[PDB]
Amino acid sequence: MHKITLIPGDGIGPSIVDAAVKVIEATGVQVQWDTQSAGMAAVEKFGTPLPDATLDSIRANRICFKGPLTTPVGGGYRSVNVTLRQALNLYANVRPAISFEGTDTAFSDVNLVTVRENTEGLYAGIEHFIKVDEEKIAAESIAVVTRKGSERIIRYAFDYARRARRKKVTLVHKANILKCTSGLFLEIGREIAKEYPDIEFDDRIVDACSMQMVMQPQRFDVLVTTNLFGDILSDLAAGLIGGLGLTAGANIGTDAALFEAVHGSAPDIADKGIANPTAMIMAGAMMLEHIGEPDAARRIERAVREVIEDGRSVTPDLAKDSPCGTAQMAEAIVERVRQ
Amino acid sequence: MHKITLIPGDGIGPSIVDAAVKVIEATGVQVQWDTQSAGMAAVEKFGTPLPDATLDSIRANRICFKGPLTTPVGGGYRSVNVTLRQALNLYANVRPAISFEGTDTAFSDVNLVTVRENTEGLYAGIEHFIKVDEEKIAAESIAVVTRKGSERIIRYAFDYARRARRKKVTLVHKANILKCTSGLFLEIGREIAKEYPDIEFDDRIVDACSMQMVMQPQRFDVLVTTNLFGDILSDLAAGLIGGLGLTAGANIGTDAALFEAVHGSAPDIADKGIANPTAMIMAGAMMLEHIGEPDAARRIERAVREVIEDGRSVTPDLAKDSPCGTAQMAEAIVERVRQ
Ligand SMILES: NC(=O)c1ccc[n+]([C@@H]2O[C@H](COP(=O)([O-])OP(=O)(O)OC[C@H]3O[C@@H](n4cnc5c(N)ncnc54)[C@H](O)[C@@H]3O)[C@@H](O)[C@H]2O)c1
Ligand SMILES: NC(=O)c1ccc[n+]([C@@H]2O[C@H](COP(=O)([O-])OP(=O)(O)OC[C@H]3O[C@@H](n4cnc5c(N)ncnc54)[C@H](O)[C@@H]3O)[C@@H](O)[C@H]2O)c1
Repeated sequence: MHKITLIPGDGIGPSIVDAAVKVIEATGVQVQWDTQSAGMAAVEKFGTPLPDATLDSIRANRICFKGPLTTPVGGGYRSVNVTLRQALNLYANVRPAISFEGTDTAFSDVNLVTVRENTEGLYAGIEHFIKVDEEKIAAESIAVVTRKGSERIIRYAFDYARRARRKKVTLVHKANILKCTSGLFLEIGREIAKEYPDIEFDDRIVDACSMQMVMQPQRFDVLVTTNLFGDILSDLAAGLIGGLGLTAGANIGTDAALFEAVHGSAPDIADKGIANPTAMIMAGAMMLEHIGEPDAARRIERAVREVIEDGRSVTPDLAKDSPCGTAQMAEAIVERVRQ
Repeated sequence: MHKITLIPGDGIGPSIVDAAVKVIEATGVQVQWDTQSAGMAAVEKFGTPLPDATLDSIRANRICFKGPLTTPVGGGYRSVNVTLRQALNLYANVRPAISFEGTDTAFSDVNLVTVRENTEGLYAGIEHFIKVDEEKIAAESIAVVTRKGSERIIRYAFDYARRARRKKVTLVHKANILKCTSGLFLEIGREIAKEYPDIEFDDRIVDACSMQMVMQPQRFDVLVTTNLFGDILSDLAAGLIGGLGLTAGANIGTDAALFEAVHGSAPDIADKGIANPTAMIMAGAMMLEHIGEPDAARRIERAVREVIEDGRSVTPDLAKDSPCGTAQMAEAIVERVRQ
């Protein structure tokens, strides 16, 4: 009933994606998986980080379930995650951070959603060295903000607030220093907020906002922000609710959608069989909800929450004393899905 | 003994700076204050955000004590804080975050120092709109990284780690996406680390680093990073130890130094008399240490810690339990300094 492109990815990717596929299949939803390669795995196998066939598959299916993809630091290929977002026009990156009962966290009542502009800003891919012959004397990177990109991400945030019965959108910016890019984003946000008098609207400078998230994250409902600030703030929120092992993100465009964990390929624990699969499984729930399987999505989320509240078959990031591994935690979630 | 340029600043600035001055004088250190105006106050009084006389005074005295300065969002004058840092070549922004016994915080053992590049990156002041006639269709902002700016900030971080007997420098970057600017910063840091084999060296991508700071700030020692990332991370750290009301920063160049609170002018509580003066007082401590008054600095810090640990004369940001105002807390600290 559903044909979905499946990208196992790099590092801990293949294990957690395996786990998530098992959990999805436990719900009874019918999925034809279209397995494709990307990232470092594809570099190793096909000599390119993004085979044409992978992108063709996503453009045909319109739905993609993607494990984490390694991006090299300081050189090498540009992020395949970013290329995918831009090639498929997945302009909204929606990252819920909602507390899980039972976590060893200072807070237990976090309930926020980050809506991150997903196609431009400091992710435009525009940079250069300033060189004399072969000597690098400086470097520059260009952040790009368009009127039309800002309009769609901010309207997405307000529409989402309505659809989710949330009450407030907070626009996060650095418009005192970045008067042009951040300033244009903020000005457009104030402009669009008047179209949504049912929704409260305020704005915060990103550094004060980070302090406030650490001290009282309960203040936040929907956050809307640009690409890099969204990346940072959503990882902060993940930390608040118990780690990157827990949090998922939906990359939404008008014609396509790609679901993934927020975290990366975790090279420090690759092949050790201990990665928390919760984030990938929650990405599965979000994907199921998007494609019109809300009951299966709710059962997955309830099963994850029950297993984490019980606390006996969870990975070491969640319980340090007597933990199990990726596969055992996933099997516990499969059993709760079936009950 | 010491002639110091004094800038009361904006919003809560004048009250907290007043508090700090009293505490400094309670130590017995001899200060000739050279009062000058900057920021919005100067706009209102002199029609310019940075009178020439203010800059002349700082370049004559080489030491400046500066309350928070308002910067307008989306337009208006460029940050006077940034202009001062750049005009005086104050390339190192040093921000300690060390837990205060008695705070209502998840952690009690945070002990880290952020070393933020203070003159370039996304604070270079290079931006533009893309317009057709008067219609803004897009905007761009340019981050600038130079070889020599990176070299000097990273060497400052290692030298500071040695001088302070700290054991690890962590360089924070986004070099997977910002391959040219962040990538050059990272590459230079790796080269310079080999000049300091006594100092432990690693690197973190900024979003994972934010997650790690909220979950486990004890892993961090000295952080070295670029301008915007340093701003965001140091405010995160301020949150971890109990708020912006507590944390101070030193802007260091070879020929001058400017000491300030990390927080801003706090317009939401300006003129309410409730702002926490701790951050400004700690900025005074850092200033006293810099100008060769370490015992007075240590006495100020001890007095602040005693007053916060006691908890009876503290401002509402620390406890809305039995709260007092700015002037209370300052008098309590003066009395403690003064035994
Ligand atoms: N969109 C995604 O594909 C994704 C997101 C972020 C990082 N990136 C890529 O991942 C690579 C590694 O980056 P990084 O080390 O800074 O970030 P990371 O997310 O891989 O790791 C950060 C920390 O979280 C831990 N880890 C994250 N997943 C968690 C769970 N599943 N298990 C419990 N611990 C887990 C890691 O062990 C590590 O200590 C980079 O090449 C980066 O480009 C990909
Ligand atoms: N002077 C510089 O170092 C710099 C520092 C940051 C902000 N700026 C300027 O300050 C203005 C306000 O910015 P903002 O609102 O995002 O940040 P802010 O620091 O002024 O306020 C953030 C929050 O922290 C609280 N506040 C900060 N000072 C603390 C005080 N000592 N104790 C109790 N209240 C605390 C405020 O009430 C507010 O709720 C802006 O114009 C900004 O450019 C000054």
